Amino acid sequence: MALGELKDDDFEKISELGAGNGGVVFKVSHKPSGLVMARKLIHLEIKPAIRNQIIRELQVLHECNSPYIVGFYGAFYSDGEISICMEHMDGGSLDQVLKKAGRIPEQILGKVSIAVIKGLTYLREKHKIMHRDVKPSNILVNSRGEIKLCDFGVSGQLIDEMANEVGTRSYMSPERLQGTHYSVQSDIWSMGLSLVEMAVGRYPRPPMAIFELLDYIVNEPPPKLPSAVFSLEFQDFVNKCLIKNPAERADLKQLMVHAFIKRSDAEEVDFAGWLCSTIGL
Ligand SMILES: Nc1ncnc2c1ncn2[C@@H]1O[C@H](COP(=O)(O)OP(=O)(O)CP(=O)(O)O)[C@@H](O)[C@H]1O
Ligand SMILES: O=C(c1ccc(F)c(F)c1Nc1ccc(I)cc1F)N1CC(O)C1
Ligand SMILES: [Mg+2]
Repeated sequence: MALGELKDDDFEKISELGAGNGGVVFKVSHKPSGLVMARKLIHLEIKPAIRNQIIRELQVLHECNSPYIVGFYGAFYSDGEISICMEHMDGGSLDQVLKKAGRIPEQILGKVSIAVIKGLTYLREKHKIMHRDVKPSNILVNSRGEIKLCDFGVSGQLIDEMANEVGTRSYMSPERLQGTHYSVQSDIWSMGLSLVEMAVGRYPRPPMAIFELLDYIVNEPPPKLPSAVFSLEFQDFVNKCLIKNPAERADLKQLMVHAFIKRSDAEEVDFAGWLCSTIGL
């Protein structure tokens, strides 16, 4: 193979890159090849049959090649925790970026829009993967102004074995909330929701108890942007991503050529630099 077989004797932790509900992420060295990677250890107790079925379902990641999807290196199981070795993005994810920034300005968000539309499009068309948890922490950035997606649901079983240990319940679309089977129209919703978040610099809904929220999302109408201070186009984009009825939501084709996308393509945004400025890179 490109990498052969991976065993965690070869890795030497370099720093901690962050962590969250389901584990921890280290920057690591792959001593025998030189490769710097990000290592993601997911603790799962499961019947071996079914962990090898996962460590193999993941090999599909090797045929994910796009400048908009984080790059894969392999996955091995070790003493309890399935490991996913992936490309290291020296700029953490937009969630860390939001913390430092406060808000992320519209123009930077149209570039992220492009990156997401396109990166979801790759996965949809080249591989029939729906993302499944599009949120700021799942969109990553590097000092080269690249913006890649990760933590999409490649492995049917990893998905299954994860639906018992609860999600970003908060980023789920209303239909998905009312029980519907995940559809792409849900990825879109969660994208929009993310953009609004990063635009406003906080979860865009009035603060309530978790259970109230879930019905709040099902019952009340969707977030919208403050309308004084964002282009009418942006407002439309987000809006179109956020129509509650999933049959009227805009889709990836219809989005790819929206006013706000086209305007953003044309635009010259030194995101790379903005970034190093913002988080001190
Ligand atoms: N390939 C990568 N390169 C650099 N940093 C990464 C990375 N993958 C993950 N990280 C960092 O570690 C953090 C932890 O990510 P992880 O997926 O473990 O939790 P999360 O931040 O997605 C939220 P949750 O745990 O609620 O889903 C990420 O926000 C990111 O900053
Ligand atoms: O880690 C996952 C996850 C879930 C299902 C699956 F199939 C995966 F491969 C996952 N991890 C994962 C996917 C692609 C890359 I490039 C790197 C990765 F680490 N999360 C879903 C939550 O949003 C967190
Ligand atoms: Mg994640």
